[PDB]
Amino acid sequence: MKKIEAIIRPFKLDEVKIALVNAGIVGMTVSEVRGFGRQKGQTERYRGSEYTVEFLQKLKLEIVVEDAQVDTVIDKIVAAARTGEIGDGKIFVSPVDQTIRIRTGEKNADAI
Amino acid sequence: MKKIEAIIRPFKLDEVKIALVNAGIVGMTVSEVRGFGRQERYRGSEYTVEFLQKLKLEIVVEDAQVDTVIDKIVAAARTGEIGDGKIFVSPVDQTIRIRTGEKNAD
Amino acid sequence: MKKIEAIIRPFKLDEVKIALVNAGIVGMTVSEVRGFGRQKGQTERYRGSEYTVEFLQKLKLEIVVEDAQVDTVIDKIVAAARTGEIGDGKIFVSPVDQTIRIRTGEKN
Amino acid sequence: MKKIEAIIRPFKLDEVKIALVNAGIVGMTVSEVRGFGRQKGQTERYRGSEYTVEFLQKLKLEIVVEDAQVDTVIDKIVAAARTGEIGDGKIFVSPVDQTIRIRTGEKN
Amino acid sequence: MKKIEAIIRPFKLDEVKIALVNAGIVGMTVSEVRGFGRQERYRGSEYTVEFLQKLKLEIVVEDAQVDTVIDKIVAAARTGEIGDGKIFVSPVDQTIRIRTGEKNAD
Amino acid sequence: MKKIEAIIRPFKLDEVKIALVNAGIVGMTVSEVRGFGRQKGQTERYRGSEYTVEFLQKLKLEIVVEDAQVDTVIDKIVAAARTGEIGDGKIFVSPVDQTIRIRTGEKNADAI
Amino acid sequence: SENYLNHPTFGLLYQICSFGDSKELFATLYAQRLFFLVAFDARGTRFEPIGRNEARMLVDNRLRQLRRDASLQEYNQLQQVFKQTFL
Amino acid sequence: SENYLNHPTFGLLYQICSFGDSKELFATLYAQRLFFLVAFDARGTRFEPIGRNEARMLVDNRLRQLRRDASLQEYNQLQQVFKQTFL
Amino acid sequence: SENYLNHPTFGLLYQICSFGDSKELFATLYAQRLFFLVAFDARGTRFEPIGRNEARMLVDNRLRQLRRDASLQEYNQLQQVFKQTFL
Amino acid sequence: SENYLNHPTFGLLYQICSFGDSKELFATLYAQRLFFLVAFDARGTREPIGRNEARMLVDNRLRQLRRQLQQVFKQTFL
Amino acid sequence: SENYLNHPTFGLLYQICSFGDSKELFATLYAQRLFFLVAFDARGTREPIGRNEARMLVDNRLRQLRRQLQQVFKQTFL
Amino acid sequence: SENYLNHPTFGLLYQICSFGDSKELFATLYAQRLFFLVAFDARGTRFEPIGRNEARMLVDNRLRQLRRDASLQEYNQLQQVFKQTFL
Repeated sequence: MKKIEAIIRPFKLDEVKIALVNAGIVGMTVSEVRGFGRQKGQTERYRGSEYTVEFLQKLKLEIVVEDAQVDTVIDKIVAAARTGEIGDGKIFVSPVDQTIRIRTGEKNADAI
Repeated sequence: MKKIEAIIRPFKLDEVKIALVNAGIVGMTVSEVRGFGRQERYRGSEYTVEFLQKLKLEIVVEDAQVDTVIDKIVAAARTGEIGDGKIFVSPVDQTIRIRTGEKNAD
Repeated sequence: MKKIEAIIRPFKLDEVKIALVNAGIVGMTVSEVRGFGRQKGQTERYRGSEYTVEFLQKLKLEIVVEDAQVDTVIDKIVAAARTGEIGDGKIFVSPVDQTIRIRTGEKN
Repeated sequence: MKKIEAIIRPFKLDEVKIALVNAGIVGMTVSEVRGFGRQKGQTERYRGSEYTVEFLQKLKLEIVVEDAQVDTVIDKIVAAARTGEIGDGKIFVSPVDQTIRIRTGEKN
Repeated sequence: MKKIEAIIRPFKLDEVKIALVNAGIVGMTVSEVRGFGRQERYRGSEYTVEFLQKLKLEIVVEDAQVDTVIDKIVAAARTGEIGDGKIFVSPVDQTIRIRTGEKNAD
Repeated sequence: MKKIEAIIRPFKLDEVKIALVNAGIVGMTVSEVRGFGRQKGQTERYRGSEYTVEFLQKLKLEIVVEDAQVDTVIDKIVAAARTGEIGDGKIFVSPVDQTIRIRTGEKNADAI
Repeated sequence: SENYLNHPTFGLLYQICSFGDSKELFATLYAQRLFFLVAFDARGTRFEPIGRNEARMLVDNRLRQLRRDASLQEYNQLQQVFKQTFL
Repeated sequence: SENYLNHPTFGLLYQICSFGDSKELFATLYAQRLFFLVAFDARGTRFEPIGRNEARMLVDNRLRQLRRDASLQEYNQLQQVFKQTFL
Repeated sequence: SENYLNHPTFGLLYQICSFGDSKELFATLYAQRLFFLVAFDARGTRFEPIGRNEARMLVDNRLRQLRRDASLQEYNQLQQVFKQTFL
Repeated sequence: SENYLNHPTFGLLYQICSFGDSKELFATLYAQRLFFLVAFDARGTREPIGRNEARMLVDNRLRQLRRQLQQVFKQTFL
Repeated sequence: SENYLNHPTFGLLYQICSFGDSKELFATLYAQRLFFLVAFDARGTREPIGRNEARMLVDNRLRQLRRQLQQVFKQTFL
Repeated sequence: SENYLNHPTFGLLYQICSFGDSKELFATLYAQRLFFLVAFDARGTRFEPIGRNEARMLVDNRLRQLRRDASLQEYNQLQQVFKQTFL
């Protein structure tokens, strides 16, 4: 059982959420992060002075899935989230030993 | 050595914190997240909210302690009705302390 | 391939960022967290009433690196981030099965 | 190199243009003129009073061509523009020393 | 055989036309042009005009007739003060009549 | 003595006029013409229906100059009138036997 | 019978037919192609544009009604006959 | 003072006199001869045609009035313009 | 009914009760403990801090008033929320 | 984009800019200089304005003027 | 051009379009859906509007929106 | 003494110094670099931005006035001396 972290452009949340919900991936959690590089600078101004920004607003989707579903879930997110030009983001897949649900106590795991 | 991520209802922090502190779990870190669900008005217009304010507790513990730490968090954090949250247990290779350089591993 | 989570003092970001950039570690992501817990020295005011704070503003750097680079990347971060007195923070190293780039589809 | 001025009946423009385009004569310019003078048949009304018109609306085509092409270009225009009855117009052929294109500077 | 272009004051057309018709010059063509000069108001704002309405008479004649035709036009068209205009004489290789095909040349 | 006909884009008149006036070329006459080709079509519309235009509004400058001045006067007009893209126009140089001034009777000519 | 007219935008217009009285249909000579329904108000001298399908229709029904005009037929017949009668 | 003006049908028009105001009389240069009473609405430059006898009369009483105040001088210009337009 | 809110200094705040209206009481989640009287101007969401004794009192008389009409039920929720916030 | 237009008095006019939507500003080519606020209409293509007026109008157009969305619109409202 | 903004209640907001000049329209990312008309200010970055209002505002911006001159300006007025 | 603060656009801000009372200077952590002159009104909690040259100047004169503050000197001296006195 594995965790998919997807750092994506914030406005893409809805498009991603839909894709994941169509894949029957109901359990996702989102956090606000900033990513490096920057990619592109910039220019920019705010009102005298003018400035450059190295850390751009991105969103981190976390979902956990079965090992079989990963390849699919990845492909769907990619399709949903990508926009051609730089800053599209990246996806990290990592392992998870078990998940427990607080309301009921239900332990899940597809590994022994 | 393993990491316990607990997504919980924000107001439950104190009750959880106490439980963990009673289990002698002093090293925890908290972040603000939003979780999916469904499951209102503000002042004209009225709206629906898909992503609800939750809190993510991260703590790292020894393999033996996990089962206990989990049970204690569950007891602390649960409230019967939906939205209670979930707990993810994942591995950790090593931890280092910045002030001293102390590695804990295996 | 492994993930380095570094909880650090927020103002140290720039000093850390530079160190990592000098180690050619271009791909890092930062989030705002609060850490526990004592811790010590806390007892303050804000203007009647006065209060104590158990959860202090910290920053969480996430970067992913090759297994060889870990030991180095760790040492560089430590040097950059430490300030002697308590509250300096901690670093967690954990595994990662694969990384994919959204723009291109490149698996590492 | 020579210039062909053709004073013609305005409605014949399209028929002429086509003929010239079929002769691969792409560079033509048109202006609005009035020709003299009798001429005959003129005596009209417009609505009390009634009047006579000595200068009738015609169109002046200007094109420039190589000396060899003249005889052909003339015959084609004539065929295109003529309508049997008076007022058909006339064609003037005159010399041209050089032509220059503004966009490029090309002298012919 | 030569072409006479006469840029003249528009109101002088009739006086010129008559002169030319008395010289038996039946084939003339007229176009509307603007000439350079300098040399007023409309209703707020007020303005200056560099290009003044003039008329361009084109006629073609035999080489012998030129000197006469010129003198007659001048007499007809002139008005003493500036803006009277100018006359250009240029060559013409041949003329053809569209209705019949009649070439006049040399 | 020669005549320079310059078919140009109408809005360039002022820029051309200035150039010519700086060359001390005071005697110029302008007429409104339409040129072929078109170059470019088009697209265009007016208000239902939509249409294509083969003959575009241009202006014809006529000036007469001495044989020596031609090469200069041409270069100046070109510089003034050109705009890089198609539709810039063309310049025709042709001979003139004599010019007479109506007000005075002054005959000019630089050929015998 | 040739009749031309200056539009302020599209320049010279040429007469297609009448509409009739007291309006005439005109078309663009320099553009290919736009149509106008002209009339004299007359402050005045108006212009109102119409699409080609409309124009094409208007000319059709004029074309019909003209065919059975006396003077038109009267000429068209005098033509057919004139030669064999005199020539 | 020469002033010309484009009619959309009859082309260039030349000024006979002013009255004016703000309202003057114009005549056809290419046609012999039609007259127009031009004004600025404006909101468009107004054109309205008048017969030669009307025009003749209007120039007459203008011709008179210049004697009555703004002579003369101007009397001669318009009385000449009278000669070369009707006589 | 859970409702949270971000303070710019003290971060996340949790709702203690409403009064409300259109004006409710919030407390610090990360700090132990500061209270705020929040409202919507708005024109910006208003924040104004109050000491715990004030907050304590305000919750008391709210606690009472729910007995007086909108009980109870809601009386228990807020009297529990009273216990776990001061007691 | 070149656009010309014939005034009955001052002859050919050249386009300075578009004030709509529907209106467009034109200026005299042969005279230096008069400005017109053209529209159509009607029923007869339609008014003169002083240069200071014109200068102002071009300014605020110039501001406007220097100076994806559909996708959002579809995402937000559709 | 992505631009985000934190609302104190509804958290992160994403930019729909620019209504000035100075104003810009934003929408809730976590809630579906609320709209805000942002400006600054002040002295404290500054107001909510219903979706029908928002939908309208985007429309007329959309019109405006789809949709040399300096050279003319210099030629005409300078 | 670390103090952080959330800007609604530029996110987290870090404290440079005070201005002082009752205002503090803050700078962008994620951007490089923008400065803000913060104060509590307090509806409220305001933000007003200032250019770096201003900021740089403000820190300078604070830096000066701080050098000759009793507690600062009192510490800086106790430091110089502490070792040789005790250590």
